[PDB]
Amino acid sequence: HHMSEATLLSYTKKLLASPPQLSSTDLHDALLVILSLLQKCDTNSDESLSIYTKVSSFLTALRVTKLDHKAEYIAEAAKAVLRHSDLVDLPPVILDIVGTGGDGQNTFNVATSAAIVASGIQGLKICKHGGKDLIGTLGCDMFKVNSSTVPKLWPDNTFMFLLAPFFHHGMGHVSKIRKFLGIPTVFNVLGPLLHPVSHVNKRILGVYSKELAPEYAKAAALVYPGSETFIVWGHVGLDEVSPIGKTTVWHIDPKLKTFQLEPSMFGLEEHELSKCASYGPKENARILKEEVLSGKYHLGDNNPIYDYILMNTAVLYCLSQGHQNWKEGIIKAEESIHSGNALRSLEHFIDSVSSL
Amino acid sequence: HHHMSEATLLSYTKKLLASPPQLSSTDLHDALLVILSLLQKCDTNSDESLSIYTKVSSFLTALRVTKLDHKAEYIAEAAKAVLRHSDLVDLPLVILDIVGTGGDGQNTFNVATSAAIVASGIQGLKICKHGGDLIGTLGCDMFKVNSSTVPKLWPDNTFMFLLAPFFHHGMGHVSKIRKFLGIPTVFNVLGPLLHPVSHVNKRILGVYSKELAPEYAKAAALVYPGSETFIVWGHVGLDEVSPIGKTTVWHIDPTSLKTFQLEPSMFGLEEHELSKCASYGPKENARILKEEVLSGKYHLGDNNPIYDYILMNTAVLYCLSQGHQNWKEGIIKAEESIHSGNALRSLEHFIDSVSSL
Ligand SMILES: [Mg+2]
Ligand SMILES: [Mg+2]
Repeated sequence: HHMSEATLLSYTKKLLASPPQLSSTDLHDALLVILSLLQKCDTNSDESLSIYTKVSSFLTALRVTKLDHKAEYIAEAAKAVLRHSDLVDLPPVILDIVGTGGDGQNTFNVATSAAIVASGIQGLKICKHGGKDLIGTLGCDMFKVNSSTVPKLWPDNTFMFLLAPFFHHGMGHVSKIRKFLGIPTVFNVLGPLLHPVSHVNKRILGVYSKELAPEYAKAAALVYPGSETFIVWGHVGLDEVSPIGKTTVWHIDPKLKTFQLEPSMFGLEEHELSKCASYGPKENARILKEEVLSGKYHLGDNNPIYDYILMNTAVLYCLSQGHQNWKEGIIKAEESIHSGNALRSLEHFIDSVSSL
Repeated sequence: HHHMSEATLLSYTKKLLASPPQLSSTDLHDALLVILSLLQKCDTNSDESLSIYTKVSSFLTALRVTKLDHKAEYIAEAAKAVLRHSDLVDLPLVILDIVGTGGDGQNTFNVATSAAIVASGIQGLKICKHGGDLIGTLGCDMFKVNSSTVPKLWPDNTFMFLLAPFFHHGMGHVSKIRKFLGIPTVFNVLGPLLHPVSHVNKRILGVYSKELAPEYAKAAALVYPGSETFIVWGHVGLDEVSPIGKTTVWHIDPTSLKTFQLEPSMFGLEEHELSKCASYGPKENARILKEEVLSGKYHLGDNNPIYDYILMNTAVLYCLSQGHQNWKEGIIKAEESIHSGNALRSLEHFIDSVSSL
């Protein structure tokens, strides 16, 4: 039996060596062992204490060596977790927007909001992956969107949402030990790299750390070799295009290119993070539906959430078209809202899911 | 909210994740007090118990990877935190110990306990050996030797053995998670620093590595400020004075960092491979020590490997005790302790004292 505490311990001892002897493929194998062992831990037995002790030890040693912030290790970790996932089988620019989280900022769900707005723009198709429940609260049974139903939804939907917990069963096995650990681990950066639809060909991936971002760009290129990718880090410490101060962008186009964004480049005022707060999924959904997708606010209203969504939508648009015309992105975003195209795109998805 | 909490322990782990780590030696002391409180209060099969083991594992593993737990001030603060959960011996106002850290991966004969017994038969020496099973198997219950009974045994014993688990309740609390971890942690180097009798004057402290030795010398001076101390490392990779090749000694002389080299030829002994000085198990080791050594069956010049191994380590204890490096005189004194019957008598007197408890 290779999938044992003994095997995991041999991987941890490699991390304790000077210098460490754990390869990127060793981390892949270690994570398969960890996902096998954690499935046996259904009680607070002494066997569970022993397994949690060894899994804690391995993930903490990885973090201290910082190998879990190296592109090749991140890619191998994503690959291991995906062995426990449902993958979508499918027979045009298709985009995702998602962040790592871990910035501790409590900001509005701009990822799902901007994904919906971008999906109203002619020639854009959005397959947004993420979540822990914004769309969930708009009378949509998100459990119905799964490996068997995505192919059926695909052809007639400009917008789709895939709820990560329904695909990534491996991420479910580590949920309790991650909470107990209280420290970041390799698991904190895997979410964006686990998209179960291979047809996505461009994405924005937010990251919590300036230090992590360039290795994360390289990881994204390894996990998503087809994809043109923006990695984004807000200088205030934000896994998003920030509504306040500057954002750095690392650009992968299949060279690591870099540029910088600030709200003035979009013709927007700055808004403190306090003004772009999250209210949790139910109220975030209501704001999005009743204040934003309804057309109640416009460019020039200086409404913080509306502006935050418009800006991130503009970046998605410019990414989709291969240019940096940020103000044209704002125009297309504003049009998607005020034409009714954004709302009709979301309603088509919600209807399509209800019909299943 | 409370200081003794998972939240406090997590704050210390996060300090170890910083570049460079921000955990001070006094932080490690406090972290160990937290760990020992969390583990003492553990509710069996609770969700809290599983979270606690997760956070304690995390902290001790992060510490080991940073290697802060092998710096003198950290080792000493860690020993001092553990001792806050120990029973120290209170006695009324030359006494030696001999012990190794272990972790040399060498399953060699228990020369520390053996040499402690032979040295105890030398007139003018008193041995208070602390550690640990060999002494268990000789017909005295070591569980009877505790902080309350050492004062009773003290006055009329030339030899005592103190079994660490009956003093160090804090070491007891981490025993299970140490087994589950399966990796070395700070705990693996604390044993020699936890002697509960402050009256010990001098000691040999073996260490498993050359790298640890100089930091361990500084830690031992902090933990045992009164004590003249030999830190010893056998070049073959041994926390003992090696019966093959050279041993380095780091000499803590608080009257006066001096280091010197030992080899068996300096004692008038042939070298013996570690394979001829193996541990045959605690029952069988007790029989060898009692029937081959303390009986006087073997002599100096017979080149019996385990006998010579014991005789050399005894001679180092003796020279340490007297403030000289006349290693061959230490051998003469060790030889006489055996062949007079003094060594055996010292042992049997301690066994009889413990039995009477
Ligand atoms: Mg975010
Ligand atoms: Mg040893």
